[PDB]
Amino acid sequence: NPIHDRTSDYHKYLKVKQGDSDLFKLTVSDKRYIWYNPDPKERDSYECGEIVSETSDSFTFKTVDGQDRQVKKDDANQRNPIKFDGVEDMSELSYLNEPAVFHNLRVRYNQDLIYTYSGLFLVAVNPFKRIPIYTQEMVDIFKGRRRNEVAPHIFAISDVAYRSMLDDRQNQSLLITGESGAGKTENTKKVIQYLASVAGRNQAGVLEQQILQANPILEAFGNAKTTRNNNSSRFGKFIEIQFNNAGFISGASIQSYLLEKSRVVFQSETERNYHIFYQLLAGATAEEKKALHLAGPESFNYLNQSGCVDIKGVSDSEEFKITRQAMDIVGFSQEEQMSIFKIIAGILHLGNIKFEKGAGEGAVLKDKTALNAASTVFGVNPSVLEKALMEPRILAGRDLVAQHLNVEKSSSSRDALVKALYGRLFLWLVKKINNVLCQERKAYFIGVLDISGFEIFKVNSFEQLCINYTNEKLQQFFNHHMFKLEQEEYLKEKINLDSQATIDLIDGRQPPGILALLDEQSVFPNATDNTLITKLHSHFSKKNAKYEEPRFSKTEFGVTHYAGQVMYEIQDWLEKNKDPLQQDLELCFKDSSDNVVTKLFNDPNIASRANFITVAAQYKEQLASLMATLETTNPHFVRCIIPNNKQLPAKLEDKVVLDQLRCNGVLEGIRITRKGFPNRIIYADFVKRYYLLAPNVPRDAEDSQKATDAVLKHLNIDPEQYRFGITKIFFRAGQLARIEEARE
Ligand SMILES: [Mg+2]
Repeated sequence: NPIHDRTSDYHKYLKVKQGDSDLFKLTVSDKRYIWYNPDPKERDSYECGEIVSETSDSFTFKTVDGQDRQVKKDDANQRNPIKFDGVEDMSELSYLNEPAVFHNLRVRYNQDLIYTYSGLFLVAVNPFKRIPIYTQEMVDIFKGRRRNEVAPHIFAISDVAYRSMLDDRQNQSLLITGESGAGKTENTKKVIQYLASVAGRNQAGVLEQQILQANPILEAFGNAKTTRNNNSSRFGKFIEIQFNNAGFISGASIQSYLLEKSRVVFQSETERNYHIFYQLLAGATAEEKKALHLAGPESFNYLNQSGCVDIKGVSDSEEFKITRQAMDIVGFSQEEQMSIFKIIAGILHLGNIKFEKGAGEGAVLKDKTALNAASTVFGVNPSVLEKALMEPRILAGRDLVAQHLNVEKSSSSRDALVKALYGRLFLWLVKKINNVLCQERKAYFIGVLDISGFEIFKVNSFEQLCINYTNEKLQQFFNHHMFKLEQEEYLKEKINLDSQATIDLIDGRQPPGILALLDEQSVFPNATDNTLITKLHSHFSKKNAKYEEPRFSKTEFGVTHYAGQVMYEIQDWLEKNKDPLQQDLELCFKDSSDNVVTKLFNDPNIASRANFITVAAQYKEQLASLMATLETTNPHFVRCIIPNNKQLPAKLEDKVVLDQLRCNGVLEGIRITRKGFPNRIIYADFVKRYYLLAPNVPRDAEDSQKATDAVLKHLNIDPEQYRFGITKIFFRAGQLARIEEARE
């Protein structure tokens, strides 16, 4: 039992190493410390200052330099006694201030202990290196163990959700959010790997194989290299792991959101297009290439702009194999696989189209090779395509007339065509996969939500508002949930707001919110970004307290989010909301001779949204559904945190980290918690550590509750500082630290 074997890898990688003795005596010391800012030029940079003296109202402590400063007791961030250094649950700390919290996280992280609880949360910090704690062996240790019985681990919360599902006969949810590169997806894959094991139908598994093989498929199409993550997820997802009344995996379903279709036509420097592009180009057989008119990435416009065409220690060729492999296992037919690859190719071809002017103002195609190539793989008619691109027929009321798009207009159209194809192909992929895994007759499920937390970038656009909108709802969801659970707890032992405004500003109907005004402008073909922003400011500037019209910028506005103020840029929102594609383009492709292509343009479930609804309306709608589902589950929350902005191990940056804990609900949670009775200990537990503090008690006593009172009494503790619970002694902030600080 590696849990009891101090030499196992379990101990080594997941636990603070334990010595011989456990005696209270060991950690004894007369020094009392404080957390301070070496200078407010910072604020998250703190240093330990030892209290050299104090007054009835404040503390005097020396700095690192040996400089004596003074602080108000009421403004002091006292340091927890060394015993608390490394605890598995932040809720275990007596002094619960920010620096303290970071400290505990740091201490653990300096031992490569990437996982820590914080009350209801599991906090996970990316190590940025490998930690072999995800073996089958590792899997085996977490089986059926209580949270309190084992080290913190993604496997632990996975086991807890699984058991609750079986014990309560209630669906479950795991929300894993945070910053790009934080490790959401990796953790999400662990969750599934664990479930697949503890609930998979042994012997050897197939359904399970299919399930496992799904991600790989999706990652190839929805993940790309960005400056923040080599394997960034460019879409959000909710994974539903389906179980039967017996607790055996019976299927799964996937819901995808917000795919960055734009990445197909443009990538920042150093970044890469979607993995598959590279996979195909590298892995395709010298024969398939010829049939696909494939060349190197350099020879393609959509792959030769960022300067990066490969990932460090990544074989696109070998990845391709993996990718086809999965396709094979899920069930994609060889034909289907071709068309997909054909779509991939054709897209590349479309991007290699060069529109030229001259003649007049209207676009022309001197060379048609690219066009020919894309038409062949797509299996459409080049002439129709050509026309559809440069001369779409447009309705001017009663008049349906073909226009002569200029180059720019022509090009954007091509781009629109490419993005429509990519996104629909993605949608189709998901649907196919679901057809194979999904069960219309599940008993229970565990859903995993792997999506980014709030996004606060240099530049924030429509997509950011969206994800930011989702996060307001998720955070509100946590808050409500934290409310009920804390209430229960206090009630089982015998003891004793804010997000809607932001949400309403965004999705309200009457008065109309941001999204509603967006939609309204959306009907007007001639509306512009300016008409739009004016409208916005016109309804909220100085009117809505969550809204801010910029001092000078004419294209932005801010919203006060849970995380803080975010400044948004309006450019192209109108276009994003409609996501237009020239009708003739639809017509061209509707006649495709390709079997997959036909589906993308002929299946209303794939070729359209909802007369039809806007992109905003659909986002709202899909978010409501999502929330509805979650509502019906018992949720579990995982906060993946990025130690720094450089993808470096052993480099935990206080400011980077702290800003993440600020925005993700962790510090709030603590603040709230710290205000009541943060520390809640089991009687026996308490006595077992402190018995020697009172001339009365023996380590293991039968009347633990009485024994507790004894010490307390002995120590003459302030009655309002604690609360006798049915099975726990509840302590207010700092109390337990002091007690700890008591002499034997
Ligand atoms: Mg991801």
